[PDB]
Formats: sequence, C-alpha cells, structure tokens
Amino acid sequence: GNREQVFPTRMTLGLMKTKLKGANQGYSLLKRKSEALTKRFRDITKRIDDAKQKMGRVMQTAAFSLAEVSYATGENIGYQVQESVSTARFKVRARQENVSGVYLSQFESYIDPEINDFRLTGLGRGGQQVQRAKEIYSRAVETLVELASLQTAFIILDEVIKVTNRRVNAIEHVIIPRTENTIAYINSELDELDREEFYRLKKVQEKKQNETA
Amino acid sequence: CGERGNEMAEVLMEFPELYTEMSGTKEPIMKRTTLVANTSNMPVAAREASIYTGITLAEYFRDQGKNVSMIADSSSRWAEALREISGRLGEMPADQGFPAYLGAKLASFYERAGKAVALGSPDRTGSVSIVAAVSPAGGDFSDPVTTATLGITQVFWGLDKKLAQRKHFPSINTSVSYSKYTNVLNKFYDSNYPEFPVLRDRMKEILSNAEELEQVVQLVGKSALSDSDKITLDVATLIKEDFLQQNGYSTYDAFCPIWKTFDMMRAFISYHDEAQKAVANGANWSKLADSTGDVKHAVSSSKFFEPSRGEKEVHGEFEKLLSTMQ
Amino acid sequence: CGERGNEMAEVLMEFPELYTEMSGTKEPIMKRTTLVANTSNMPVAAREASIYTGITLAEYFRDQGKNVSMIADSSSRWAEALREISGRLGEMPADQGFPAYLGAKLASFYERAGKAVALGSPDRTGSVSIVAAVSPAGGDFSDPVTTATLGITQVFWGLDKKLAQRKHFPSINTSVSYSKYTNVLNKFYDSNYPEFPVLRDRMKEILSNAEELEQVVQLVGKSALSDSDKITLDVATLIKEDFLQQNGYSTYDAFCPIWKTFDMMRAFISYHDEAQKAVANGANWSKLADSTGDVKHAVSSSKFFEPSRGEKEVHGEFEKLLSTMQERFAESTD
Amino acid sequence: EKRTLIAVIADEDTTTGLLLAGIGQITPETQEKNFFVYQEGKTTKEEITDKFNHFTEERDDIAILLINQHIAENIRARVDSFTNAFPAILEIPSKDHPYDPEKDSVLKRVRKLFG
Repeated sequence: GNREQVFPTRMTLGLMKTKLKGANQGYSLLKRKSEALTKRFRDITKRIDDAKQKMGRVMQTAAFSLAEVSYATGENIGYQVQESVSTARFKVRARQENVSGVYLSQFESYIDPEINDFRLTGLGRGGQQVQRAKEIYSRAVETLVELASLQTAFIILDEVIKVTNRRVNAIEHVIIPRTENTIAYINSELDELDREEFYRLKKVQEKKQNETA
Repeated sequence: CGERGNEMAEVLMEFPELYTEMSGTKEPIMKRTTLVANTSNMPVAAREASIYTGITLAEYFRDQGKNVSMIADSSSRWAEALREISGRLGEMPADQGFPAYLGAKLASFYERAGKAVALGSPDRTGSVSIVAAVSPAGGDFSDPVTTATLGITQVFWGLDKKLAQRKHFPSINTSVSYSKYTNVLNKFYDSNYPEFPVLRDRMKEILSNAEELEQVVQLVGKSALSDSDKITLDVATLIKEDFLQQNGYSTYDAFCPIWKTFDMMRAFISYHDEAQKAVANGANWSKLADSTGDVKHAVSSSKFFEPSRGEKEVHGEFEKLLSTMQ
Repeated sequence: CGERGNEMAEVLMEFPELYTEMSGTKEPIMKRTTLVANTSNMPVAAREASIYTGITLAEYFRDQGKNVSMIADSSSRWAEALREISGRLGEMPADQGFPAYLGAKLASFYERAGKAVALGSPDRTGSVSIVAAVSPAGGDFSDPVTTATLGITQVFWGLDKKLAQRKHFPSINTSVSYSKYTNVLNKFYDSNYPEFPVLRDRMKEILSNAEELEQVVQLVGKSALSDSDKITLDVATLIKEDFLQQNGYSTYDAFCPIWKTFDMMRAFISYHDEAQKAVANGANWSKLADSTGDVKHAVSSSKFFEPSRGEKEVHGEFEKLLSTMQERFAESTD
Repeated sequence: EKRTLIAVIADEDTTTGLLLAGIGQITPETQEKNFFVYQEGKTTKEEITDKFNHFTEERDDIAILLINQHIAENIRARVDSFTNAFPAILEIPSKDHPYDPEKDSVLKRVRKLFG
C-alpha cells in the first residue's frame, strides 16, 4: 500500500522499525489519555445537568424574589440599584485544574466587596428588604459561577477528546500502516540486493574455481 | 593506512605546535608522536605494511616501559588491500570479496595490543592500546570488516552520521556503542571516583529512556507525556547538548580531564534527581522549568569552564553549582 | 520494441483514418510515419536492432531538414534483451542483473537526438526528438533503466499508477515530473503566448500548495483551514479534474492545441485569482462557492470546447467565459 | 488575572437587583455596564444580537454571560452558533418562564453526545 518515499538501507530499516515501535506505544498512550478524558467527560456531563437543574430551581425561587420593592419594602423602585453602578464584584477567577493530564480553564468564586451597594440604607426600604438580593442572590450568582466552571470544563474537554481521538485514528489508520508498508518495501529491496550480491559472488567463485584452478 | 595526505600533513603541522606537560614541561606532542603516512594514492599493498610497522613500533616502545597508543586510521583500507591482493591472486573470495583469512589477519593484528611485562631487565611494564577506525561501506555496520573487528575489539565507539550532520561532536551512537572494560575499571574508580560507575549507569539509563521516548513525542507530541517523562526528555537533551557534545576544536572543550567529566556527570545527574523529586512530591514541571531556568543554564554552562585553571579552581562547581541550587 | 502486436495493429488501423494539416491539406498521418515492430514474443535479440533501426531512420529524415520524433516503446524491453544476452554469455551482472554497459548504451542512444544542421548542401536544419517509454519492474522508479534514463534525458514525464487506476489520464505525477526545457522555451512564449510561463508557474504553485495542504488535512481534517487554504484545495481539485485530466479518446480532448491550453490556463488561474480576491475582501468561501457554482461549472466545462471549431471561435468563447466569470464574482460579493 | 467580569442580559428584575447587590453593574473604565435593559417589546432583536456579540466577542474582559430565556429564544441561532469557551454563556429562567431543559444550547449539546 502507501509507503514513505525513502531509499532502502539497513539504517533506514532500523529507523523505520524504531518509528513503528514509537507509533505503537504512542498510540497506546493516546488511547489511555482518551479513555481517562472520556471518563471525566461522562462525569462532567452528569454534573452539568445536575447543576443546571439546581440553578433553574434556585434562581427563580430565591434570587428572583427580591423584596427591595414594592409592598415588601419601604420603596417601590424596580431599578433603584442600577443607579449605583460601580466597579464589578462577585467575580470569578479562572483556575487551571489538572483535569486528566491536561490543564482546563475552570473558574472559582473570588467575590470582592465592590462599592458595597445595597437595596436599603438609602434606597428607602429597610434592611429586611435587601435580604433577598444581599444573600440569596449572592448564593445564586456563586452557583452560576460554579456552573460556568462545568460549562468551560465541558467545552475544553470535548475539544481535547475530539482532537485526541482524531489523532489516535490518524496514528492507527494512516501512520502505522504507512510505516509497516515502508518497512516491508525496505526489507524486500534489501533482500533483493542481498540476493544479487550473493549470486554475483557465486558466479565469480564458480568461474574462478572451474576455469582458472 | 589509505587516508588523505592532507590529514598526515595537518598532524605534521599541529602536533609540533601542540605540547604535553606529561614530562613536567610543555614538550611538542610530536616529540613523542611518530607517523606512518601511507595515503590512498600510494600503493595498496603498502596499506598492509603500514599497519605492521605501526603495531611493531608500539610493541618496541612498550618494550622500553612505555604506554604507547597505536591509532590505525583506517583498518578497512588494510582489509581492502588484502581483498585487492586476494582478488588478483586467484583464491576463492568470501562474503564480499574479502579473503577467508581476513578475520584471522585482524585477530592477529589486534592480539599484539595489551599490557605486558617487557622481556629482559631492568624489570619494566608497558602497554599497547589500539584505536582502529573502521570505514563500513555505506555506513553499514554489518560489513565483514566491521563484524570481524566488533568480534575482536573490546570497545566499540560507533559513530552516528545523523549526529555529525547536526555538528553534534563527538557523534558517538550511545545506543549501540559498548565498552567491555567497565568491569575492570571498577578498581580504578573505587580508588579515584567511587560514584563514577553508578553515575555512568544512571546516565546510560536516562539516555536510553529518552531515546525510547523522543520517538513517541515525535508522533503524539510532548504535551501528552507525563511530567516525569518530560523531565527525562529535558534532562537527556541537556546531557546530549552540553555533556556528550564536546567541541574538539576549541579551548575549553579540546580536552576534558576526568575530574571535570566526573563533576559534570554529578551535576547533570543531580539536576535530574532534583527535578524528579520536585515533581514526585507535587509540582508543575512546565512552570518549574521557567523557575529553575538559571540553574539549568549554570549546569549547561559548566561545559565552558577552562581546564587551564586545573583541579580545585574548576571544582568550585562543587558549591557554586551544586549549592547555588539543588 | 518488445511490446504488444495488438498495439502495432491499432496504429496501422487508426493512422490511415487520422488526417494532418502540416502540409496545408488533409492527408493521412500514416503517410508520414514508419513503424518498427519487434513484438514481445518476437526474437529478443532483435529488440536492440529495432531501436538502432528506428533512430537511424529518424536521423536519415533529420538529414532532409525534417523534424522527426522517434518513439521507443519501450526502452526497458531493449535493456531486458541486453540482460538476457548477457546472461546467456555468463557476464558479470550489474544492478538487477543488467550488463555493466547498459547505461553507456542508453546515453549513446539518447545522444543521437538533437537539432542539427544537415551535413551537405543546400543548408537545411532538422531535429530528432527521442520519446522513450520506461517500464520499471514493479512500477518502482529505482529500476536501473529508469535511473540511467533520468540521468540522460531532459524531460521526465513520470506516471502515477494510483492516478491511472482512478482513470485520471494522463497520470503525470506532477510532484516528480520535470522539464528542463522551460528556460529555452521562454523565447517561443515571448513571441506567441507571452504570459504562458507565468501561468504555468502559477498552476504549479497552486498544485504544490494543495499537495501540502492535503498532507495536513489527511491527519487533521479540513478544519482550522483558512478560507484561502480551502480555495487553494478546491481550485487544485478543479485543475486536477478538468485541466491536468484529458480524455484522449474523446472528440474534444483527443487533441488540445497550445492556444486552447493557454486559454484554459487563463480561465483556471482567473477563477483562482477572483476567488482569492473575493475572500480577501470579506467574502465567505462556502457561501461564495454556493453562489458561483455556475461559474465553477463553466470553467470546468471549458475543456469541452471543440478545437475543430477554430482558434478564433474558441478564443472568443473563452473571452466570454472570462468576462462572465468576472461579472458573476463581482455580483456575488457586492 | 486575565478575565474576571460578569455579564448579565436580563430584565430589570435581575440585572438591576438580585446579584447586582454584590456583582455591580459597571466596569473600572467603561460605561457599557456589560448589561442590556431588554425592555419588553422595545429593544430590537437585531440590537439584542448586537449586544450579545458586544459582550461575547467585541470585548475580552467578560468572563461569563448570564442571559435570560427571553432573549435566548429569539437569539436562538446566534447563541447556538457560538462555540467558544471563555464567555461560558449561561441561560437562566426569567419572570414566569422556567428552565425548559430542552431549549438551551449547552444542554442540547450534552444530550447530543453522549447523554
């Protein structure tokens, strides 16, 4: 079949044998890497669904029930908090976890006090009105960041497994067969050269012995 | 024996300009070095009388209590001369036209080397080393001459053409080269450098692992390896490019005394051990390489120490390198 | 030389029915051809003779101020005949059993080609072009005959069996094939088709870029490829399918005159340039190809123009093709 | 750190309140506020897609998108066609509309392979 265009020599034969051995053991290496990443991918796909369910049934129940207005608080403003725009907070820090040998770009909660805004103590309503946004919404955004950590863990891992499986297929279906064909061709050509030299030597020996002896 | 006449002219030009303090004072290496120039344009039958003359001179000087070294460049040109005489002489050729007695001739030549007590008094002991360069037809080590010599000789410094093209010198093939004198030299090392055999074995192991591993990396990439495997590859690359590679035409690496070799070997093996421990107990080799970049640089630059400041001034690397890190 | 009797039967049957205009009037090409047949089952030792006969006849006609082409099909058979005679003689075999004097014989035989001034008077100039088919054993170009011939000859039309099995004909391997006469031909082109060498080099560059991109794709797939790379691969496929591939047993592609070849190169390179220009100006290659499939089909079908329709008519329709392609590529990219 | 910002495409009930109590709404040196009011029946769908591109591709500081279903359903093609990793688009329920786990892009992908 398809083979590398190289000239048959014993050095090239040994080089191709070494390349084939390296290809086989690298194929096994990438196979193991793919299986590990696939197990972790199963786990991440389960936990991402679980996190999505929990966020879906925590966001509306607690975070979206803000009591800063109107009847539950001393003010009836639906966008009073937006008047206090300032430096962002409740932020995430993308961590570099050793997931399965590769390093992901997952995230972790690293909130900061920001401008220390609030839905009360100046927003008309009292402290009890800001309890929802102050605490339940903070927990909701923390959960959202934790879920985004499983979103980017899933995307990166899916990409990595796709690449690794493509490379395993390339090794076992394109590179290894090509190297084996090259080895077979080199072996056949070297056997042909050996036969030629052997029979030329035999002809010389027979001529000498049976004509000049 | 059957070589260039510009390589016997360069020896006649450099050896007088090169000196040896083995006598206590710098004396031209040519003062103790004689030559047996018989180039290739010169009669093929005198390539045989060139090898006899050389070994007989070494045996004569060994018989005076001296430790002589016969350097026979090349043994394959003397075998070709016997193949050219035999062919014109009528008797049956062997595997590649060589006579059936080529192996016997080579064995008889190499059996003239050795350590011996000289005949007659005063009682003296001498030695004749033989360093025979073989020139396999096409670089193939399966040749009759190469196979016979490998059967006879005890040390095999097989050279690699690929390494010589990168200008990696000496281009010694560590995969196939062997030394059968490592066992006896134990005593010498036990008397001068006890760690030397163990360090040598460790470096052989590291080089073999990296040889087997670079083949994998060439196909699957370096990022698919373990941190331990990546440390092994980096250590082996450092060894090859800074310890094994030795510019023979410089001032710092024209000669490398055994104490310097041992110190560099200890430094490289200690660097490997430090990396393997740092990753074994928990660390990221990818970042640690940047963190310890200067320690790696110092280990690499150990090559550049001038041997002129002999022994214990260069031995500052015992602390300025093995205590500046590791 | 050492080839099928049936190949000589079809030449004899067909050449009387094929006509040429070199003299100004339609006349069978058989009127200006000679055949020297030593079939594979004819005496082997005669193969050499046949070759030496052919060239001599060719030389004779070169002495008359004619331009002769002598076709040696195949020279590997002459080499094999020499090998058989050498074996019967008990001579020392060279590479692959051939005689040690094979390369010298081939070189001497090929030196008999050339453009020359005849010996006598009145002054007249002729030429002999040797075109030799080589039949490497096993299809391997490491064959001693191939190795000697490539050392001797100046043009290397190397054929790929993987192309032939696909019915891609001619199966010229564009990676290995070479011509060393491209430099001396510049004069001719500068007088007749001035931008012919530029287009030839553009086509070769496109083909080489595609060959390397395909090595990349085979392992990595057609992803992470710039739209320019996609255009290069697509247009190289177009060239391979509809320019380098010529059905020699059709009414339109049996013969492609140099002017039709030049116009086809112009059309294909114009397609490539328009696509590159459109994509470089923000166009998306997939959508653009979907929109200009009609232009692609016209460029690919350019090969069906009958050369018998005349140079003027075919050139006029090629100009229409170029103008339509420019207009459509302008329309499809605003 | 290289990328830290939180971005919210939600009605006033969410972007203004709730997480905004601890997340803020403004950048250190920008007035874009990494948010869109998305007035019911006022903000254009084309403008909604423009804002999605703004907060996903036009500026790099945004570490997460947190988008309500109201925009997502109308912006379905754009968010489905977005396959990068950094902005980590996250769909949320808003007002009365629940999660609907058969609509959002990421969970669609998850069910597509392997379950």
